[PDB]
Amino acid sequence: NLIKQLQERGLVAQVTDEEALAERLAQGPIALYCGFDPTADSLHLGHLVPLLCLKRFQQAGHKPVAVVGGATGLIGDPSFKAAERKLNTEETVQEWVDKIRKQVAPFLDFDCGENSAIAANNYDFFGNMNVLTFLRDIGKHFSVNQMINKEAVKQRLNREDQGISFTEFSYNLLQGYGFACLNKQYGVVLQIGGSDQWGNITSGIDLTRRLHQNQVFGLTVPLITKADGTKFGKTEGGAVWLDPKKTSPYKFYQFWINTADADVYRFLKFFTFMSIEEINALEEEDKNSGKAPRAQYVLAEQVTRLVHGEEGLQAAKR
Amino acid sequence: NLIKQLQERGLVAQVTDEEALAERLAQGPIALYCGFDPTADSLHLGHLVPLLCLKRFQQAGHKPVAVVGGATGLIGDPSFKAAERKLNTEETVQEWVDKIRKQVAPFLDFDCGENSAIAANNYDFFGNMNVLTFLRDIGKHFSVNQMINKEAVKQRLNREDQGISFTEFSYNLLQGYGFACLNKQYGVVLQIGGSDQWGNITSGIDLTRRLHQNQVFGLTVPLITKADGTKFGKTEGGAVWLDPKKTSPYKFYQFWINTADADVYRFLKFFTFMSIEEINALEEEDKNSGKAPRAQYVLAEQVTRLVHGEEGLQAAKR
Ligand SMILES: N[C@@H](Cc1ccc(OS(=O)(=O)O)cc1)C(=O)O
Ligand SMILES: N[C@@H](Cc1ccc(OS(=O)(=O)O)cc1)C(=O)O
Ligand code: NA
Ligand code: NA
Ligand code: NA
Ligand code: NA
Repeated sequence: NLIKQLQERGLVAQVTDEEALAERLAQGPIALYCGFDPTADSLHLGHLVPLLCLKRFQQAGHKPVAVVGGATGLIGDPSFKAAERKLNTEETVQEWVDKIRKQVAPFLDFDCGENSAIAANNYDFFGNMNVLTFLRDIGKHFSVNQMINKEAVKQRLNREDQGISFTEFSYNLLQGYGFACLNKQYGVVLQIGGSDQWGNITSGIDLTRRLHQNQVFGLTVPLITKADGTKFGKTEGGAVWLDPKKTSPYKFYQFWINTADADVYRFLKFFTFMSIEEINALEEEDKNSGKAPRAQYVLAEQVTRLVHGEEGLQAAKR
Repeated sequence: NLIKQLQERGLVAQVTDEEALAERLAQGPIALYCGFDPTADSLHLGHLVPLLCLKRFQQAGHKPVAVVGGATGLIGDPSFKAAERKLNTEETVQEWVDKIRKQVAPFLDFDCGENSAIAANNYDFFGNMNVLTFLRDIGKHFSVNQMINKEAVKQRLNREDQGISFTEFSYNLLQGYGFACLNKQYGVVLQIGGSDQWGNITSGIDLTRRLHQNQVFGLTVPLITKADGTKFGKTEGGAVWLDPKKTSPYKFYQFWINTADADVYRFLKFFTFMSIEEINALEEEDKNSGKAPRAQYVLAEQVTRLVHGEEGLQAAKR
């Protein structure tokens, strides 16, 4: 039972219909997806858990689809953000799309038969779409009354000076239509993402039902939190990037070594492919050894090799 | 003084900046406009006051633009409407545009040189506009906080069974953008409409300042009411259409004959080109004649010939 195996790692925040999805996974291979927006020229550790979950699903014989947000990255996801995102130029967004497309590739298998990974660009869903087609064919299905109650944007709708553009208010419709398109064109039945994406995923489930009368599912992975409540995934006052030109393999490895004892066994479950039994045995050995814990060393080795391969790991340890 | 003379006839509900507009009108001819949506294959009495005001401005030496809503008729204006409207198909709206254009034409002079009327179709503003272009270049200028506080829609935002689609919520941006386009393409500085259009007009004034840094203006004409408080422009629970195949010249004429004494002298001011002093002298006549009022007769004769021509007036009396 794949959902139960992910639950043992703490990797399931919410599922739209856990029993129906478990029955669907049990029937054999499905196609699933996760989206990644070009907000920078690199993904960071906030993208890593869902990216590794695509690989976990592919290991269980499902077909992962990585969607790069050519269209959505021109709009900006307001979900649980206090302030409007910078509107980037088309030329800048296109350059970041290509960089992010190359970055996701190593995490998935593009050559393993029927469940080979697919990469898609949601620009394909909107590049030929007239404004009037969007507002009518998609917009008619969205209740503004329901949109203003989505937890993801509620904080933006108190004060006008802390408010939201029509631009970012529309984002929910774009990711909603993206699910309907991936279902109709690619046979995708599951979207995963961080818990912040719950409301964008359920809009897609509801819109796919409205447009196509196909039944699809949502599953969210936790936002990564530390026992001490400080922000996860910052190094010397900036993001931990997956790009070694942005965060050196050395700085990446040192980030993992510096993990708190309270966080390290959870982080092994989130960020590595070590079995639950290996992680549980490491916890016990660290508890009943008397020496300083080695969990941090293992985590730094495992994740550094995953993101930067043996070459990056030797560069970090040189 | 034009605004002053319109006020004498009861034809001015609100002006956005009366002093700055009266100054512009005194300098020389301006271009102004009023929009009509293809909600049906005909205009009705709810359209007649805005249309006659377009005519009054032209007679005063200004250049009227009659905009038919080729794009906006595909979306639907929610302003002060209790309920979401039905969508029409593109092929139907196309047909209805051509019918409304033909209905509006006779009211304006397309053959008087400088101040010749223009027929415009807002489809041209959106026909080649991609959804992402709209959301970015127009949508970034709109605060959802300000939009949900517009009087025209705020009462659709209490309960979802009385709610509003993203489609109709978007209408205000399309009309806003229409003003900006007409400003840049034709030098239009004034939009007139029914009092229901105030918020649609002010979004176009604001958007025009943001896009073009030009000051433009709005003037609303009253929604016509009966002194008895009942709905104006309904005969037998239906609309009074300007199309003689929908509302016969006879029924149209009888609608005016059956005008309340408390409405007739006010309606002579709204709907005819008689002097105030002539209408006042007619009021005097009906006051102290002993006989039946002549005013409802004069109103029926004048408005039937204005709307249906001599042929219509002859058909009304048979
Ligand atoms: N909103 C996500 C990014 C994202 C991008 C594209 C997606 O694909 S679509 O086909 O559903 O649009 C989905 C999610 C974030 O901000 O992380
Ligand atoms: N909303 C108006 C109709 C309308 C139609 C077109 C207009 O032109 S535009 O260029 O501003 O779009 C303006 C107003 C009604 O419901 O009567
Ligand atoms: Na299962
Ligand atoms: Na944005
Ligand atoms: Na509508
Ligand atoms: Na308003």
